[PDB]
Amino acid sequence: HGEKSQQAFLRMRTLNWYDVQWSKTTVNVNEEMVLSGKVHVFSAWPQAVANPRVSFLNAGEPGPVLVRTAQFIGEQFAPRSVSLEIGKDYAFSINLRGRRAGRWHVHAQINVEGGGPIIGPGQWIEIKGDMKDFTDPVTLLDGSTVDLEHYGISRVYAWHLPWMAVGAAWIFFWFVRKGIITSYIRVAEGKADDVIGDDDRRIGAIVLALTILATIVGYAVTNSTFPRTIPLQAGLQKPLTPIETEGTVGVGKENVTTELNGGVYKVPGRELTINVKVKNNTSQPLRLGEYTAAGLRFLNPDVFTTKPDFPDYLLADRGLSVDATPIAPGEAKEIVVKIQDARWDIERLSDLAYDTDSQIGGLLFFFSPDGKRYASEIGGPVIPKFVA
Amino acid sequence: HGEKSQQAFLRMRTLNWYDVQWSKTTVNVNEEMVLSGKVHVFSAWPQAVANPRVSFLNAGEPGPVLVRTAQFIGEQFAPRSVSLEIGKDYAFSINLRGRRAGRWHVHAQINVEGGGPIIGPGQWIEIKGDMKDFTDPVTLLDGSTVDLEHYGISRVYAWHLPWMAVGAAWIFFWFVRKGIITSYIRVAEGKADDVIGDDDRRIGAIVLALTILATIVGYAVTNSTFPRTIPLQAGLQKPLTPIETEGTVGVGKENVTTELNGGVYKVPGRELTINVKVKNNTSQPLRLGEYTAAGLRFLNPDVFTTKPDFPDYLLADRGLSVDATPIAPGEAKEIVVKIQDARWDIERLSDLAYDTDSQIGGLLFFFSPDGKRYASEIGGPVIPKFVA
Amino acid sequence: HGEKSQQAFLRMRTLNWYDVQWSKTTVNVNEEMVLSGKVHVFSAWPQAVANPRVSFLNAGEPGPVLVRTAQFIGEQFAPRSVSLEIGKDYAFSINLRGRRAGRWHVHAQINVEGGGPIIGPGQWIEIKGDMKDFTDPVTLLDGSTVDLEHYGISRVYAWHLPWMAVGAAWIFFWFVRKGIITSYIRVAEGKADDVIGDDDRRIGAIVLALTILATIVGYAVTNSTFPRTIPLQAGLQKPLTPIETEGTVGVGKENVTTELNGGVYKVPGRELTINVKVKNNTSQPLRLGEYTAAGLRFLNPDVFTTKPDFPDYLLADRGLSVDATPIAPGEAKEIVVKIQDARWDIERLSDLAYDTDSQIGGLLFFFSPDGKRYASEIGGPVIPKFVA
Amino acid sequence: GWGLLFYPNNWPAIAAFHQATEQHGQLMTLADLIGFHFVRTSMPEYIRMVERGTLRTFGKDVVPVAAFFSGFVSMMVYFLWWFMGRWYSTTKVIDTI
Ligand SMILES: [Cu+2]
Ligand SMILES: [Cu+2]
Ligand SMILES: [Cu+2]
Repeated sequence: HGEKSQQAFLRMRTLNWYDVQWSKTTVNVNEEMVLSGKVHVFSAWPQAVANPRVSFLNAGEPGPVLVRTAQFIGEQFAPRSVSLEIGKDYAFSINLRGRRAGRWHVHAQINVEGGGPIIGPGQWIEIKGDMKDFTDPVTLLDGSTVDLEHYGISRVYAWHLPWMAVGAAWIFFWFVRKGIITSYIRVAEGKADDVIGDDDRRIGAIVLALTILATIVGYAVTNSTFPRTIPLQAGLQKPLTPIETEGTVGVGKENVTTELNGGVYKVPGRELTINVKVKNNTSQPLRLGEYTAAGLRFLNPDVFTTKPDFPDYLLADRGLSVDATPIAPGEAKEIVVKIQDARWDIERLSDLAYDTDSQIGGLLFFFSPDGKRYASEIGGPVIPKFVA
Repeated sequence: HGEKSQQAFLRMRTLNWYDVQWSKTTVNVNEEMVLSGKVHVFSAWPQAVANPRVSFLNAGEPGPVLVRTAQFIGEQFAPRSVSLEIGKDYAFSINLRGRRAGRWHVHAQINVEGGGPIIGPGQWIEIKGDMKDFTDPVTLLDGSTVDLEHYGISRVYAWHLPWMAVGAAWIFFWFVRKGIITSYIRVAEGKADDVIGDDDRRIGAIVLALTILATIVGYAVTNSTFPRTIPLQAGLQKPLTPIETEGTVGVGKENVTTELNGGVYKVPGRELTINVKVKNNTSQPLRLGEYTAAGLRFLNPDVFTTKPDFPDYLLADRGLSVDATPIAPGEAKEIVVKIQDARWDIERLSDLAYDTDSQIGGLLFFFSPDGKRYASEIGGPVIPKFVA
Repeated sequence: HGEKSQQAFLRMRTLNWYDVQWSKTTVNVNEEMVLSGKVHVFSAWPQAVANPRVSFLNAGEPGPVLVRTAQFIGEQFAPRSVSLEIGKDYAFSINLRGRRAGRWHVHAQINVEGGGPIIGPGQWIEIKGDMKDFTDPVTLLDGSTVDLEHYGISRVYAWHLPWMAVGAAWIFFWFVRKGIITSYIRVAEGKADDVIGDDDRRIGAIVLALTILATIVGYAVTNSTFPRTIPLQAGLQKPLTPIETEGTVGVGKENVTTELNGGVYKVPGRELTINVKVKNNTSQPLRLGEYTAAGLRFLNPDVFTTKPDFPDYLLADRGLSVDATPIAPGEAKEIVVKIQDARWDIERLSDLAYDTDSQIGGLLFFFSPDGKRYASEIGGPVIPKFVA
Repeated sequence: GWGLLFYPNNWPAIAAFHQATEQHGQLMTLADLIGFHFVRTSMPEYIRMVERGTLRTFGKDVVPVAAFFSGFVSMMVYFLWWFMGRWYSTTKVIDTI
């Protein structure tokens, strides 16, 4: 939740999410599920958003309703910030363990630095069980196992609460011994020396000595209990490994190149008609089957005869309409692509007319007779058609 | 005008301008002409100047004497800032419509960000006619045509002038009703309550209510008149497309590579003798025909038998002298190039001895027997020879 | 001296120094020696250290005990800052002339900008002679020769000392003429006009006129003595040329690729056991002969039968132990590399457990039957084994 | 005057090291060569905030512009520090610390 309120042109021109899966839509407490996906970095990265040089993969849940045991992006385990390069594809996976019972919308997201957060597709997950049954077992370097949910909290209380009690006792002792109105009147008449005497200073000195002794004893006992500790581990990770499989954007001799010659979107309609110059550098005829948005999917019903397993609020199984003529290998063709769905309006992609850059962006997928998929990046300026 | 005052080494080592044309040197009012050219980004970009990552193509005229209907750089229409990469060539074009009669020096320039402006070659253009005959027709999205010279000014006056009159009336009313000396004396004697009474507060309240009503009415009427408006469009454009034609710097197997082994320039003379190691990776013998400067051209009279159509203040048709031996294909040769022209002194390229980096830079063009041109980038430190 | 105190993971993951030589270990006064070497930039450059875009090659000596006549990095004479690119190799050389007698530890270092200094291997140099016999001859553009050790100091004294004497005379004159207590008492009783009169103002005016005349005369005489001067030369140099010889990291078809599958280092032991996946893209079987550290060398005694000429405090001629099986061409093999030397502890590379990033980095060298060397970059996280 | 007179009275001790020399391929001043020859371990060349050129620098106005800017700022700094010195000359005796 929250993406609809973000500007359409920034959502479309930053990260193009594609195949995203949720291994389980219903999990028990202490049950693991994997949210995987792929992301493409738009070549024309907006000037408003900072470079993806510093970014962090994250799970968009309403809290620790699922515990992230691990996450991997760019063929690397990624507990800290990573680097995404412009115009490259990266695969990601997140392991999540059920904690809190209920129905929750869990998304894939990437928080880029001072540009900010980019939210991907989400799905409703049902967690059944009791949160009291949740365990988070963690093994240490010495082989000891702890429960990360409950570990170390008793020590925190046993150190923090007694000192608060001591401070309250100090304040209460001085307040009862001297008072506020009486002390004020004594100080106001020049008798400020009557408030504090030698015995009070001696009591303060004894209290300070005891406090220092307690601090030293606590430090020594803590060091004895935990003789070997390490500092917090932080820093940017090594450069990631992009996807280099056949069919993705930026791969070898066989590919598709699409250029946006022009587009019109209705205001406040639900339509978007674009003109695409397509160059087919593969060996087989291709049909356009999908247009990809900020997380939305507009599918060609002639290519996608049966709708796939995707969240309902982002899946337009009939949203894309084109001609029924395949693009022959080595043929450059200009085609007219129509995107028409109520999801274009619900997800506030029709609010493009409110932005300071009236541009679209995303991925186009082309399919062979045998089902091989080729991805191309489309983007560019569009014109609003104002209708009443 | 203004380039001569800029440091020579920054002019030479930032942007190398080449073939630059002015379609018309004399235009009428409402008559269009095209200023085209090409630019090379010097590989050893100075540390003083910021990166050309943010830059804007511009026409260096003394004002809107010509109206820029369009401009294109890097195969893209460029009304906003673009990105230039180091060591690449970009072609640019600017369309200009005559507005003000007179003779004006119109230049090609590129304003890079916090480095600043870089000025290219300029030419004198004669605009004949009356500025009152100038029109700037612009079509809107609804098909309506407006005159950009005159559109919207009447609304600006009709909103701004009456409010200024109202403010003047307010000041005059209070000044005449109360005065300055009388009000000062009344306030000074403790009679400040005599200046302002209930009727004055009532008048102020009525005036404020009327002002608020007028503001609301104006806003509503303005929204009714223009129901559909868009915000200002701003932002960096997508990456540009460099020149990839044969013969430019950074192209395929056939090329020229020139390295500056050493150079001497006289102070305050007009000469510059340099030593160039030339590697010829083409299939035909080449003769050096031109050295390119901050916008100056030093031509070999043996190669350029007839001087081309270039502005007189930048064209040294006899400024370059070398040996008359062609460089055979695949041959590495050390040659001595002499640059000698008064334009080297007039354009203050001889002020290199005042800079904090005594370096030269530019482009060398080599020509085949059939006239094919190959460009190479030359640059490096030079030594001043002090003479009296 | 000073590197031991720097964090191990920053030393290992910034610059990998290899073959480093000192042409002479004993020089006389006015005798030249050359310190040469090569450096590799670690691909996973730490986020803590700034980019090597701005860096300066330097000699780590305890002062001008040797005079740097020249230094070259990246095939360029480098008196100013240069640029080092991530994942590339650069060769450097420094010429040093003996100045001060004694034994000094002279290192290769590179000062990167706001990351800071990186120190390479050092060696003890014995300089024999008298510093009074040292000369620093420098030729000017007019052919005149000066001694850089002694040139221009007499002018500095002759301009600076007389003005200090004049200021002292001014203070002393006013102090003796008026005094402090007497002047204070005169001013305190309202007789401040008695302290300063017309004659005092006239004396001050005459002194100011003489001072201005002296300044103008000095400026004119100085300009007459040195009619031709140039400003200080500063700025980043042109991009460097990396090493492209066979066997270095990032070269053609024949190479070695090493990936760190995992490593363990004892705390506070002297050992480091790592697991290396090695892909051999050469035509001959290879044996691992050396691991390179922040400047340390851990050699395989089966490959390095005789220890080379290296400083004793960085040379572990028996520090590397592996299996005695050569890696066949085109074979991917997982090997276990043991590093064991007291130099790992002395150089405080065992303090990895104190850092916020428990990672290692460096270079692995593989050798053929005929002695050809292939370099690969290794790095990644390691695990501390706490022992008592 | 204090801002304007700084450079003319420093020139006599400065010009001797501003003579030009030619090294391996480059042009140097004697001051740059003095700094280069006598090695400072912690003074790389990039640290010095010296002028490096600008596209808005004009026809030999660097030193006068610097001098006039220094004088103008020195006016305000003098005005502030005169009163700073007046405050430091206080004879006020306080009763409680
Ligand atoms: Cu959601
Ligand atoms: Cu002009
Ligand atoms: Cu040392």
